Amino acid sequence: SQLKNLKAALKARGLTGQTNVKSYDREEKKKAIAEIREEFNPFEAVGKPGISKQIGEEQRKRAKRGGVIDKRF
Amino acid sequence: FEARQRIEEKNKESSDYHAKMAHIVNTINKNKYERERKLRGG
Amino acid sequence: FDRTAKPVPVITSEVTESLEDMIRRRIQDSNFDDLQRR
Amino acid sequence: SAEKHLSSVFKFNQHILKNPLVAQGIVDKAQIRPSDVVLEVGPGTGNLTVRILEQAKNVVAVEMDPRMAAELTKRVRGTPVEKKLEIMLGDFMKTELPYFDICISNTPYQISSPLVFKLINQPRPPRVSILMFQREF
Amino acid sequence: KYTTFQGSQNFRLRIVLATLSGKPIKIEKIRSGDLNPGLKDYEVSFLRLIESVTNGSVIEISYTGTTVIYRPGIIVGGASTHICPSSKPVGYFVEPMLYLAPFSKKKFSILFKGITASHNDAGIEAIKWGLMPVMEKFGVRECALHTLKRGSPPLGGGEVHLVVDSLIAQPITMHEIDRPIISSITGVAYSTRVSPSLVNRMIDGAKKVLKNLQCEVNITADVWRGENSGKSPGWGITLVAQSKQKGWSYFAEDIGDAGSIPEELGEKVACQLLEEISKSAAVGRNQLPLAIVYMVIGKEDIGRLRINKEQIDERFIILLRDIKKIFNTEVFLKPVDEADNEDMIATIKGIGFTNTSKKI
Amino acid sequence: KRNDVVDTLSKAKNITVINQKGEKKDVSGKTKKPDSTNIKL
Amino acid sequence: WNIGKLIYMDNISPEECIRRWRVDLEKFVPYFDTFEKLAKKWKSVDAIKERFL
Amino acid sequence: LATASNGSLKIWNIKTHKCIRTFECGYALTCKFLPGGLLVILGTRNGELQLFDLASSSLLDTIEDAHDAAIWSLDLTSDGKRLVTGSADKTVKFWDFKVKLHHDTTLELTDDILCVRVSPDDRYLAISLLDNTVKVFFLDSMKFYLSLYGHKLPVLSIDISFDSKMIITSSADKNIKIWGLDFGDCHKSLFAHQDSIMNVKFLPQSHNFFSCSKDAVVKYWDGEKFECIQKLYAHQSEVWALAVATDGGFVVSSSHDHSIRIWEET
Repeated sequence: SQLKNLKAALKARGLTGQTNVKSYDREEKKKAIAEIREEFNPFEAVGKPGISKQIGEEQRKRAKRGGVIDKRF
Repeated sequence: FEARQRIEEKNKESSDYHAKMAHIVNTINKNKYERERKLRGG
Repeated sequence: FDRTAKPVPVITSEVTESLEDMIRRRIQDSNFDDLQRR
Repeated sequence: SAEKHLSSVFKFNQHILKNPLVAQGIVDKAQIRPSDVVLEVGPGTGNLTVRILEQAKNVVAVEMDPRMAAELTKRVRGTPVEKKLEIMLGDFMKTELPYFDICISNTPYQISSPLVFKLINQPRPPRVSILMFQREF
Repeated sequence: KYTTFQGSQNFRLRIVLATLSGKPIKIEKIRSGDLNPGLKDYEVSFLRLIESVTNGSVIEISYTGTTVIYRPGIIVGGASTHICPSSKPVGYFVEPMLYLAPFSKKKFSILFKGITASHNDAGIEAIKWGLMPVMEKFGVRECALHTLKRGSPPLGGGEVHLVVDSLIAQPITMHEIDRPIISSITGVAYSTRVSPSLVNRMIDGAKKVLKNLQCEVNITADVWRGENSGKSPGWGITLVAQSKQKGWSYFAEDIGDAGSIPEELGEKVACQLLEEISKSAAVGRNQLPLAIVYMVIGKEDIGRLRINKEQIDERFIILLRDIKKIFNTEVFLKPVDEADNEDMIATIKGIGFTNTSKKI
Repeated sequence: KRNDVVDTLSKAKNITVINQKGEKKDVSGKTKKPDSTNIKL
Repeated sequence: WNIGKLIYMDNISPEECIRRWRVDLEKFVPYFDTFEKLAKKWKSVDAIKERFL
Repeated sequence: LATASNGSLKIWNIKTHKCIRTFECGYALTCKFLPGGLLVILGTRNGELQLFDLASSSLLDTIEDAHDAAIWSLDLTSDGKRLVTGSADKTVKFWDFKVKLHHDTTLELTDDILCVRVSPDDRYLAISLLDNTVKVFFLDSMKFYLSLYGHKLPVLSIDISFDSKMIITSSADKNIKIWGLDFGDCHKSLFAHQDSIMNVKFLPQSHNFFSCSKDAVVKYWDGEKFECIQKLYAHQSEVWALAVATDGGFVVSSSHDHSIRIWEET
């Protein structure tokens, strides 16, 4: 199931198994770590619309006397 | 959303208050720059 | 106006990364609070 | 055959400080520089030795008891300071001590006085030396 | 109406002295004939910094940018964060802020971010060991510039946190009619993202010039690395001549650019300090504008500061001229009775200024 | 647990042992030991 | 040519003032002579021994 | 193409692939090509300087006392009048060629000069020493400018960039470190070859570089990528020497088992 897909993704990118096997750069591993993390968390397989409320909240967080009256063009 | 912001603000104001009270009751009864040495190494 | 009770949290991303970080550190150390046979 | 040799050298058959603050100060009084190196004697738990490790590029420790070196290895196991740290096992009077710029040591009082004279007569001696030691002597 | 002045010359001084007076000012004809007329980004950013720590001020930049109308508010302060543009370092903004910090409603706890050093601006150490000590002499007991991270040019990335816990009504009356004796010379040789030998070689250049002196020479060998070493490699040295008798200091600073030999720069800043000492009587030229203003804003009493002939240049004259229009205060000079040197005693009176913004 | 001690001595690499006679040896029991010619050639 | 008066005659420019009796603060580092001239000038530590103990 | 070995120099025309001439010599350590290309230098392990002519078909004059110990590494200025030698005796010897070769000056050094590398602009000179630090001298001033640090082991090869702003260094520690001139600063360190990298070569007018190592591998990297374009495994035994054409087209690599192969871009 999700485990089988996941263990396959790690192995394809070289994240699992022996490294001294006899008979990919590290920086690309971290990019693989980033890519796998987002893919396999369907809550953030894909969820239905509306299960998450992140877009509502992020808009909210984005939402003194005398003034520097700047009339420069 | 404003409810959470108010709770955080009141916690900050109260926490700062107790620290201020603690300083006075402590007061009533050298080198400022050590930390640079640690941050210098990284 | 004042609010009587604690607001129900919002699971933003930054909460999500923080939670999963702690899960990974627990398993990295194998620090598992699970029942064992006695 | 390794363990039998370890038995052959040493049969495998001490007082410990409770106050780290004084031991912390002894590092502060030493005033080792990062460009400088340290040799350590009688590490034991070696909380003193760790404070040397953070400050000194290279730390060479010699422990009399093989077991005390092991618990040191366990405590410093899996730390960056471990690789810089060098642990020496057994009596260092016989061995020619490697050069060290400063001395910090929790030397036993029984063997102390020969060690100072060796330290004094060690070619190219340290500029500073600190040793944990008895009062009367 | 508004006291009307010309050009970008002494721009900050005319804003801060306006702030200290409470007298509104107009400065016009800012680079009128230049291809890029009007205010530049950094000095626009500075006006924002003034607005952050002052309260009730009115600032009007013109349509072409060549005129500013400044109506000062009361100095209030508080905790804030300022983004220094890459054109100038943090040092450009901290020094004029030191003019205002002790005289506020609330303590100044301001984080400055950007480049931290340049060839023309004050370094951290110049503020730290070179201008801040003068404030200890003026009665500012508690004041600190905490260095969190350096940013060398051109990319910067540094952070410095300014704290002035001492709030005082006015600076103490100055009385220094003697040429202070220097007891020792200290300093800091600094580098970022580069091998420690550069700092040591920098100190090597410095000791070579100064070993002829009969003094103790102790220059700190200090090397940044890691996350906090900025985003560009760079290095500079600051050498300070220190007088433990009456707590006086003289300092010279410069940074090394591409292709320069660290020994060569260490030699520069070393002979540079010595040149400063020969031209100094009680304070250096880089400290004289700092010292005079606090006396002009002292209590209604005559204070005496000794200055060398080399200090009274065009810089001393225009600076004095700027003070008069804002405060109407005139600095008188009388010769010293000595014949060994031709120094002068600058006698100034404070205007009776008081920190009325403070809660009592 | 002496057997758990000796292996820990052997597992780590930065250890040198001191016998009675006068030289330095490793845990395994063998005498623990750049050149311009070698590094390039 | 007492400089005390010359400072307060605004019609005289500061540069013109300096020469008879004998540039911008945004440059905090003050004016100095060239290296080699300073190096020859300070080959010795004379003229300053009074300032140091 | 010139190929220098013990007891002999062999020059091969690439089109013919046949040896034009063979010159007897000693255990020649480094082989450099005089200005104009009529002539070739060798540096012997005996230390005697070697001077060849393509035209005369033999060595001109062997300066037996030119050097005390082995001239391990030798290089040539862009104009080519000034010749510098890096060697065991820990003294760098400068020579000037005239219509005879004369030694102008000797530079004392604390440690032996394993590799000497001259900039094409000839304004600085990197010195490779056993003490694991590479000191760079200005050639026009003759004074010390910066010292490379952080090599676990001595640097085997030094390269100079076309802009000359980048100093490429490959070390017995098997990590290739690239140094910013502008402040002597690392952009990146790369453990490219599982064995040490004897010679690395810089692509002409390109921040790329080639490497050769005892593991018999040759790798093609780009600076702005800091990543290896291509890896080449054609050497049965360890590759000693690597070279790059003045054209840049074809890249000569020589194995320990006497195999000479040259790599061409498509």
